[PDB]
Amino acid sequence: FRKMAFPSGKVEGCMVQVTCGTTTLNGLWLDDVVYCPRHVICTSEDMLNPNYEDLLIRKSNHNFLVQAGNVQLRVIGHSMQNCVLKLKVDTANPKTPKYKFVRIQPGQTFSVLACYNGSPSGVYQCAMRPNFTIKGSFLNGSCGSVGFNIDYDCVSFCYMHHMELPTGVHAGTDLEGNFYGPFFDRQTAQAAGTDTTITVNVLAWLYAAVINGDRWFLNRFTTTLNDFNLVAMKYNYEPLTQDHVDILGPLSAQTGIAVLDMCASLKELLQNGMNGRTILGSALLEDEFTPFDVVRQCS
Amino acid sequence: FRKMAFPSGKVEGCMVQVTCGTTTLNGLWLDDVVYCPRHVICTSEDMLNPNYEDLLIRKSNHNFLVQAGNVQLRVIGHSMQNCVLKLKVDTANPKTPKYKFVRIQPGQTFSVLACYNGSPSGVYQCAMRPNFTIKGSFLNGSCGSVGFNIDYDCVSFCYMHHMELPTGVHAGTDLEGNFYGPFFDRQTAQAAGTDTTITVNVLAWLYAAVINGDRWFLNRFTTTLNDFNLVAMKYNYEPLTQDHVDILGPLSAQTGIAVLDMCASLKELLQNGMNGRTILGSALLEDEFTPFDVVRQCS
Ligand SMILES: CC(C)(C)c1ccc(N(C(=O)c2c[nH]cn2)[C@@H](C(=O)NC2CCCCC2)c2cccnc2)cc1
Ligand SMILES: CC(C)(C)c1ccc(N(C(=O)c2c[nH]cn2)[C@@H](C(=O)NC2CCCCC2)c2cccnc2)cc1
Repeated sequence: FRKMAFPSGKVEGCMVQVTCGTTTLNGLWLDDVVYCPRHVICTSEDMLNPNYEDLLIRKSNHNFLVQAGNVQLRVIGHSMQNCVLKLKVDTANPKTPKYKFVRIQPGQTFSVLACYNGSPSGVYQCAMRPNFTIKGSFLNGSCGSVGFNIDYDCVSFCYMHHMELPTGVHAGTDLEGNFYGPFFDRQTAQAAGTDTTITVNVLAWLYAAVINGDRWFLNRFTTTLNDFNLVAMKYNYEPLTQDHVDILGPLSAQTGIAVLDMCASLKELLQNGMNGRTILGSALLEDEFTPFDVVRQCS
Repeated sequence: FRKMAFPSGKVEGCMVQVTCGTTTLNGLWLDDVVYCPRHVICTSEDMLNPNYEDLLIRKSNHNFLVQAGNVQLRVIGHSMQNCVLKLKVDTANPKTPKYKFVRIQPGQTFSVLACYNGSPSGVYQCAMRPNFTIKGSFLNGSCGSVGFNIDYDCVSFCYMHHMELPTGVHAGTDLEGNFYGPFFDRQTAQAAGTDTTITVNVLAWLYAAVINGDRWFLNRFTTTLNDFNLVAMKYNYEPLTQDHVDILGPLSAQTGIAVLDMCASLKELLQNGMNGRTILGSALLEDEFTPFDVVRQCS
């Protein structure tokens, strides 16, 4: 049972290189618009406290070099929507898929197509942390890489990568340019909140374990949501809601283990540890699989 | 630091559905040939001890339904190469990429494009175990899914999925139809050998840990290859060769830690365990990252 990403083909045909002066990063080319982080227009003397409106005034269309594979797209307009730059180009991307722009919820997962110089390099599955960071694998110049989900034939873009925090986690925006979390595209001290564990996701992964025959942690007990949440909050776990219980229903039905029964199992795992046993080959509780992810991978 | 797969777009345009009677699985459509496991021509009364030559004699071109997305390809010929069926169709795939067929080495990794009914569902990174099994995430009907690597603009196909063993690991062939390992496409008792740990890959992952700031396991000591291998063999680790040392050179140079110094660190980790510490967020030693994988993800 593995971290599984969505096939990336629909996204690969949209990645382009965007250069502004000495700075190169990635852009997303949909119809006749290229989306990319606005901090591409920054210089090192601007990065500490940029005035992006003023910086964008100083730019002309010819200060933006956009390359698709190895064809130069002509920028014919440029504008700023919150923290994303929109570069209007004179050609529509013929490989534009059907798409929507979505803002996701903490705890939800998505696939990341990690790119450098406009070229895809890898694909992996990510979760949006409760504190709106992502624990990504991104090097310098990965800015403009996007996170996405696929539903039927439609790509739902939910994340554009912007920056690393000095703690090594990553921050970015939705495709309308609004940051996830309290972060800003400037080189200043920025703390993420305390990170917590996504309780509903750990429960889904214990169900995945049961589905795959790892059952040693099941116990006879049950619990109430209220008494579970009282314990969970001592171990830095997000509260479990009735909506979360309803969301776990399919996994409960497939295994015949009630949600509050699995909650009792998670409660004793927290209070006792694993005693050197593993679950699904891990010695830690995994929280980056949603209930949907588990159902898809096990159905 | 994550399990990262290659972008899958070049492979997605090659996946088709292949039905023979009640059996549906996946095929790979390259130029005017569809490759798929030959056991698609089996019935339940054939599965225990199939005579594939005789079974293929009984088939006609019209017993093979091949669907690309939702277009029916006309099979105009059929033949068997070891354990893969080659269905000649009357159209060339216009999305055929540049490709080669390669047979990989135990310990090497590849990306898997997991498919059902000819449609991509997910992509993940895999390793070929020392005993020529793969620990994949494959459900029923995943047969015909392929594993691949990308070099420059060329897809190197190395694996076609065939079957699950009752132990839950997976077996398959190269794209010329030769099984990896001692396995056969028949429903009989088949044991994989004892599985061992890919030593050079664990060393690469400790380097990845050092590159990412996890350094607690470094010690002052060094060792010889011979004395390392004497210990390693007690813990079910593959022998480390001079070729493996040379392969680890770039990682040694980037970190300034000699290979035999890291070998001394791995030797004490084996003899002492981790004392509840983790490395790269794992409490177990990870062996499915090659030195190449680490260099790519950290460069
Ligand atoms: C101008 C602004 C907003 C401060 C900025 C500066 C640099 C970048 N980083 C580019 O690599 C990069 C930038 N432009 C082209 N490449 C990197 C980045 O975030 N370092 C941060 C380090 C802490 C202090 C602030 C910046 C980066 C590294 C690894 C993974 N992701 C991104 C992103 C934003
Ligand atoms: C005919 C032959 C060679 C014995 C065979 C039979 C079934 C399949 N399996 C198909 O799912 C399938 C077959 N044809 C269409 N779908 C599955 C499979 O291997 N069960 C094995 C279980 C142990 C005993 C032998 C078969 C499968 C499940 C999960 C992931 N991977 C494959 C593969 C090969």
